[PDB]
Amino acid sequence: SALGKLQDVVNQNAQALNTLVKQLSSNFGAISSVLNDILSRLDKVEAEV
Amino acid sequence: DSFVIRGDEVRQIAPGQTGKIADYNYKLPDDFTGCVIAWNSNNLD
Repeated sequence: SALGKLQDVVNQNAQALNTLVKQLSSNFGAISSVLNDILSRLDKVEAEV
Repeated sequence: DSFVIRGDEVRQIAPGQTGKIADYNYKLPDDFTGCVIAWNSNNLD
């Protein structure tokens, strides 16, 4: 519990990076979050949207 | 650019499409600037 300040900094860095990576799995309204699905399920005009 | 096609194919005359006319015959680029004009010349037959 003494090193709470440094462990909090390490935890915030790991939490920020894991949040940034987990956001690759999000759709944001898209048909899939896997970019290769979009490029294979749709024609190029709809895929670009 | 001018030609005759069957009426069902006219939907392929647009940028970024796919199908026999758009793939093997007349392809418009994805950033095409222009107008596509068509009419059924059915009285020609």
